[PDB]
Amino acid sequence: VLTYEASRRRCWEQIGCPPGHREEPYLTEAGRDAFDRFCRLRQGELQVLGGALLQAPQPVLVKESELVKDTLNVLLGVVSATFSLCQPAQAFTVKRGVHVSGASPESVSSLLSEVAECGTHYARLSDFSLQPVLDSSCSKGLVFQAFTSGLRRYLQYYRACVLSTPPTLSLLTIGFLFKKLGRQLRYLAELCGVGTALPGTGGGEPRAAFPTGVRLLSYLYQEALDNCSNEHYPVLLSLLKTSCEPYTRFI
Amino acid sequence: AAAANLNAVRETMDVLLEISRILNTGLDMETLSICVRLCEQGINPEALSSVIKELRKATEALKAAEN
Amino acid sequence: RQYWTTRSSKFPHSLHLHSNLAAVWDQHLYSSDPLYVPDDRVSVTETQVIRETLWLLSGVKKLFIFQLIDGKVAVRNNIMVTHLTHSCLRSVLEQIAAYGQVVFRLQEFIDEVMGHSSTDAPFRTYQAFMWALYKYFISFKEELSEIEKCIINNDTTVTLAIVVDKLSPRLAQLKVLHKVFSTGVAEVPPDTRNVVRASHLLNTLYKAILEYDNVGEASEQTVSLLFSLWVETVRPYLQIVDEWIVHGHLCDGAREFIIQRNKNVPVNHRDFWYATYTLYSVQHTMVSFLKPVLKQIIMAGKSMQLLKNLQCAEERKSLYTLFLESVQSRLRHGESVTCQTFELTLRSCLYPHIDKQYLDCCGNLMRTLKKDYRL
Amino acid sequence: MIHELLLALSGYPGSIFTWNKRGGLQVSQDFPFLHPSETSVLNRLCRLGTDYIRFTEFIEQYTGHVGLHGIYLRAFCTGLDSVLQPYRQALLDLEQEFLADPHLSISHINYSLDQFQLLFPSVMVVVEQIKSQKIHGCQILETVYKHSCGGLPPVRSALEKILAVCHGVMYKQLSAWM
Amino acid sequence: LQPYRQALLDLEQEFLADPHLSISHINYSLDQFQLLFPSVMVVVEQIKSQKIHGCQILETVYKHSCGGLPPVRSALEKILAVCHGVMYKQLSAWM
Amino acid sequence: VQPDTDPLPVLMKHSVTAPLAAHVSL
Repeated sequence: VLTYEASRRRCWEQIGCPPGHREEPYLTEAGRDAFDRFCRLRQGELQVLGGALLQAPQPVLVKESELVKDTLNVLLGVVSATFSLCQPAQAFTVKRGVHVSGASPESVSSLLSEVAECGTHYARLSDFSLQPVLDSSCSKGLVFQAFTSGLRRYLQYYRACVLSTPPTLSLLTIGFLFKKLGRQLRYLAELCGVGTALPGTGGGEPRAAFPTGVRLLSYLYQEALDNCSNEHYPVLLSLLKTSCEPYTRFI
Repeated sequence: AAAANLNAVRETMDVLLEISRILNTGLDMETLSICVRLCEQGINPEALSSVIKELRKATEALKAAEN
Repeated sequence: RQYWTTRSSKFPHSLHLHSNLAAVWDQHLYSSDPLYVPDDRVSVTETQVIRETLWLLSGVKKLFIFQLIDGKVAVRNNIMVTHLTHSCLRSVLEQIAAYGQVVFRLQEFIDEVMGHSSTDAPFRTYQAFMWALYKYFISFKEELSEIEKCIINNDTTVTLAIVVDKLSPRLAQLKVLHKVFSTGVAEVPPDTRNVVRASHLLNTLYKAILEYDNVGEASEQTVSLLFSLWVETVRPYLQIVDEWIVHGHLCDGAREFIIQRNKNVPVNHRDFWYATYTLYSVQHTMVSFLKPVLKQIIMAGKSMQLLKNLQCAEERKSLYTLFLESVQSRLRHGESVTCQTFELTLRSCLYPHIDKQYLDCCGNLMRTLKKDYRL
Repeated sequence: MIHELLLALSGYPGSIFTWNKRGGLQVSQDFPFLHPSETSVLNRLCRLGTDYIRFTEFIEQYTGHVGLHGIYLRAFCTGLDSVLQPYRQALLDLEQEFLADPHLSISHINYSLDQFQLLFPSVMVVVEQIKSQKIHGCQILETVYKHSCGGLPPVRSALEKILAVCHGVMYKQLSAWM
Repeated sequence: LQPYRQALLDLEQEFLADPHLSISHINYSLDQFQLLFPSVMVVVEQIKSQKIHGCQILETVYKHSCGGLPPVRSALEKILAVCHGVMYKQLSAWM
Repeated sequence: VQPDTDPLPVLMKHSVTAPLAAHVSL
């Protein structure tokens, strides 16, 4: 029974045998339980002063790898178990739940949500460009079919890159890795259809000037000159090539 | 309470280990506590010494026969 | 508990006389004067005191124990620890506080020159000094952070004496640095032209380096610190000198160089040879470290500018990089920089390369003048 | 704590670190239970987070539209993003460290991130100068060149990367003309 | 004096380790310094009073180093060796 | 034309127009 271990910290406060218990370390030198607890407590103070106007939309959830899985599904285009594409993921409208982080109630959902809104836009944009043929202002047009098919190709590559590169990665890594892809996606969403705060290119509604068919073979040339300033130079070159492929065929 | 008892027993064991090594008694680790735990029952220490001496003689004899 | 919280909770750490000497001292005062009222003192843990001191040395501006008054870090008079006497605790905290105040002032100066509060280009030498100070404070803060991590882990009994002893070499380096900084910067009037302030700082650095080089191995960490500081501070000045000598264009936005170009003499002016480059006179403003070679450097730079203007009719290490490379090469050809006087190291590494370049430039100019102008 | 710091580096002010339209991200003065020294360190970091937020807003403002205009302005925004990329990488490393030891202290982060407190302000000063002077087209190149004579080696390298992107644009335009 | 500081730290740790230790324990642990320190203080005060300069510091240190106290002898030998290392460095520079 | 920093730079259609105009003209 001699085999017990004892503390090697000897303090200058008890001159007998101290237990060794510290002073309840400071908030900023430890977290993950006290972080969330302090955040929840500050939000509780604010909710007391507000009359309970937070109501913890997803106070905690899911985990790391499961929240990452839901976010990766939303980025693929299947809305997450707390996220709808082009729809508020959480029923909290404070930046703890729309929050890169705060450890606050909803803030665990919020770190995902802040990047998620872009992913929901990406999902709806990938649906917009997923089929090469579409009703109304998108029917007929071989250059339009080529453009939409190549965009769906890139959307698919983006969706396979997500939830295949970052399995079980924290939200921060997921968002940092996907920021350079989602910004290009958002630029193309302004260029293309629904999946954006501007439906199509032009307007912000289902009556956007975005051409199709030979009208698109026009439209794209000015859109290509007028903007290529994010990451579209190789992509826009390929898109112009494939859009001209039906035009070049006809000619 | 249990923490204090564990601390006390650890320090007592360390002190006894040091006393043993300074006296060059020659005893190994297993006589860490149990042998002394037996002596703490009030057992005749002279007889305990005699028996442990006999066991040491037997062990040396057996190790000599084996070697 | 947040010691910055105004609720004094008196927790007795133990009943042991050796653990409550402060309480014993207050009881002695109460027993010697029946009207003695104990001062209302905030009870702080020794570990908390250590952590606040580490934060002070790390540059935290708002400490509860150490109040900054008039730019001096002062201990709040109403602090008590159970295991230290108030006078002893005060004395030790004040000994640390003197260095804390020095560091605080130096960090304030670093922030000032860094611009983290003029359409004039940065005084590159002062910027380099600020960067070197930042690097030294970086390494000191890194060591402080490792000590803080050891404290935070609570795996071993860390006492204030152990911490003070561990920091002793760093405290010594800091004390030397504070003396050097005061002499090199605080003594230079702000109403001094940038060239004059720079020359005074550079001469103070040179003299301090020469003073400390004779002390030997026992000051090795201080000699190495001062050597790195001098190399970094002269890097931009020597680069400007190198740039003017090589390209013939002085891009000196700060007027920091001891030689001022008189703009009133065009290169086609008769006085170009005489008036294009004037030494600033306060007493020529001469950079002491350049003094042996200063004349050759000035003549070479003027000659190179002239040669470039004459030829316009028809892999090189920067002075800073070459200085650094020669310092590293001497460290290799040798606790290893304090056994050779910094002045001997400069005399043997830097001046020969400059003299070679001067001779080459003047020879090229002379060859051009001999061939093209048939002098 | 550590997660909220990473959030602030991600540009989303929280309850302790609040977003002010004028100041960017800053530490709330009202957060109780922090030692004042901890609040001071947090606010020193929050100054960087504020500058990061403002820089991100600027990058989005001047790249996100596919008034000052030009390929050089786009290159400037791309340069700013590429200069924040090393900050993003350092933030990822800090995140990994905090995932490895949840007991890690803020002092470790402040030490690991101190270099960015110096790198970011100089580039932000140069960017704000370009903005305030409305430097346009190749005049942005002129401004960057003028700023390249600065003494900060980290700043020098960052500005060299920006200049390299701008020179790639200048060289493309030169090739087209010539 | 650095070894004295280290011994003081070790004594501090020991007294933190056993609360039943007496002040006499500290006095025993520090008794060895009671002999070294007075001799070095005598040498220091001699250097101060005589304003010994340059190599005369070396001469003074040697003369006091000739004392019979082994602790003093070892300390003064270390000091003299460092000072001779400086004198020899200047000699090296000259020669 | 191409504002993304990558006739790789510069967007045009003359690399495609020439092989088409050659046959139109023929």
